Amino acid sequence: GKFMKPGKVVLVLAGRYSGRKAVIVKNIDDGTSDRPYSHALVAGIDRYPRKVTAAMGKKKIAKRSKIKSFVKVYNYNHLMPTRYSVDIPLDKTVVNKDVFRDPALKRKARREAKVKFEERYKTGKNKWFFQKLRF
Amino acid sequence: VQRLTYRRRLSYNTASNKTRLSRTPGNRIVYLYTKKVGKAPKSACGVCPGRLRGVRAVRPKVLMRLSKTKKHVSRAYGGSMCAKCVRDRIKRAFLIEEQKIVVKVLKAQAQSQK
Amino acid sequence: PRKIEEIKDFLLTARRKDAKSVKIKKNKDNVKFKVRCSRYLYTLVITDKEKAEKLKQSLPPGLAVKELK
RNA sequence: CGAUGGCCUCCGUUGCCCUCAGCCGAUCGAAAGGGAGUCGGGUUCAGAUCCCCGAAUCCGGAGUGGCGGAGAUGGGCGCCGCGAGGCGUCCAGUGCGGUAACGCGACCGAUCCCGGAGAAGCCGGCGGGAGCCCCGGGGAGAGUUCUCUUUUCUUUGUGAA
RNA sequence: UGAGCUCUCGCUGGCCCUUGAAAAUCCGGGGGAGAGGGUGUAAAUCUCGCGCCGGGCCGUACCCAUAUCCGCAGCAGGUC
RNA sequence: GGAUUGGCUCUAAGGGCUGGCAGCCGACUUAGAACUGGUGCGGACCAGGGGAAUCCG
RNA sequence: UGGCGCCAAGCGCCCGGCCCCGGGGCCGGGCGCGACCCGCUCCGGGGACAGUGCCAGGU
Ligand SMILES: [Mg+2]
Ligand SMILES: [Mg+2]
Ligand SMILES: [Mg+2]
Ligand SMILES: [Mg+2]
Ligand SMILES: [Mg+2]
Ligand SMILES: [Mg+2]
Ligand SMILES: [Mg+2]
Ligand SMILES: [Zn+2]
Repeated sequence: GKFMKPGKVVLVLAGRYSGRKAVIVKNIDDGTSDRPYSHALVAGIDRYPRKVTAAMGKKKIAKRSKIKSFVKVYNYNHLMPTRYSVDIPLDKTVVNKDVFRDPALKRKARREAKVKFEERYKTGKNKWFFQKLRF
Repeated sequence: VQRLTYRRRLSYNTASNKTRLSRTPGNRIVYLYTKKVGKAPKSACGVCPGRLRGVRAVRPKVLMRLSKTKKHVSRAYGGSMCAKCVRDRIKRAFLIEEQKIVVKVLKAQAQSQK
Repeated sequence: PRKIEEIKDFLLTARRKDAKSVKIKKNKDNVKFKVRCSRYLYTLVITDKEKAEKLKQSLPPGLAVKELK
């Protein structure tokens, strides 16, 4: 049946954020009034962490392993789904469709997404999600 | 009718000696020499015949004085490749990577059976 | 040439060190204030009259003023 | 690595070592090919996009960069303060918006690599925009008026950026 | 007001056993080697706005044609 | 190889804009008719003589 | 399948400087596998003929 769930990893296909990897946080397969097309709110990473390695100090390690995230609602036609998924928890109250009516709490949503992405990336799990797509 | 003459010393209708009529405040018709028409950059795809959007179509040395945003569009490969070809490239890269992964896993399975 | 459309930035450019002189043109239905800077000539156009001659004393004292008769 | 000057700060000047790497071949060859960027008014006996007046514009340069604006100024916790607002710890901050085409005043980045513009024949048809011509009037000045002619003729504007 | 004339911009088609320049110069992108600061007087850095200084050398008059050119000439010729 | 062609006065057909219709604008054409001139009308200018055959290319 | 690919990852062995308590921490370097070893023509293709120099005959 339907495969594009609220835990999927999606390759964003258009817009300023093109070629980035995001995670769907809330899908809507039936268009709402303001958006007749089916869509989904996702959280992605804009600046991937740099290729860290040994033989460098952990101050440099921390400086390089820093993520810049974005939160956006996308049309389904501009999203390419994958077979991967990440179980990273995102707070629904902070990250929701109401975040776009002001620029104050959108910064909070991006902050929370960035913090969660960093603490998950530091563990080394889902490492594919944190490497840029070479295209 | 006032027949009018050239203003430079080039008396031939070459590609650089192109003019247009204008009415000066002195109520006279004079030649103004026009710059050649620029072209918007062509896509790096090599297939799409149209020219890129969002980029000013001026002569190459005029690009030196334009601002950065007037010469490109804020997207990956923006200002040099069209959006359709960017999407196709993205899909192609991801799909070939997946194909390689599944081929490698099938090879590993075959080796395990062997 | 550059047109200034709101009142105060005209005085802001008038008080710049670069500004050389301001000339006042008084035609019918318009009053034009032309301040000559290094790069551009800034023109401020006032439709009514009372704003014009209550601004006429608002220019900096050290800036030359020339009424076009 | 070695030396100098400048408040020897930080940088400049070199001299040596390490490291980095192709050239399509020195050079010449177009006053019609390519080639950034100046227009209007006035002026002489003879010169004007060149002189004067007035509006611009391109390229190059600047120890201290001259200055604004952007990078930028947020969140959490313990607090004070009724609050406003103000303290002490942590954490982020190489911009932001639009589903998208893309937009916004800027929005770090080297060697290297890819691409674009420069950079393209002849002919046909059609459409848009100017200049000119044309028609009906308002003015201003001239011509005919033996008869007629609300008549005939001239003129009736705005540069670059 | 006009299938009016000229110029220019654009769309579209036809023809080729013809396919109809190069370089100087300039720009965008991919990458991500480096640099900045520890919360501030913020720093590195800005293709944004304004401000400061300079642009050297050579040609420039006139004829351009039944009289300023070439034909021995103020030549019914020739000359883009 | 034939006919016509001037001048003048008409008629008919060929369209746009606004609110099967109504109103308001309009650009050149084409055809037909009457009248008329000392049969003259592409009145100046511009502007193919024709046909039947042979030789050669 | 009209994508990307360089300027090492990793591993091993040494060294320096700073700090803290011989050990640890912090910063910054060197070498070697990764990328096997040895060799006498850069690889191929011809070759004592092509070819060249000088004589002789024909044309
Ligand atoms: Mg030329
Ligand atoms: Mg040369
Ligand atoms: Mg030349
Ligand atoms: Mg004009
Ligand atoms: Mg001359
Ligand atoms: Mg015969
Ligand atoms: Mg012949
Ligand atoms: Zn394309």
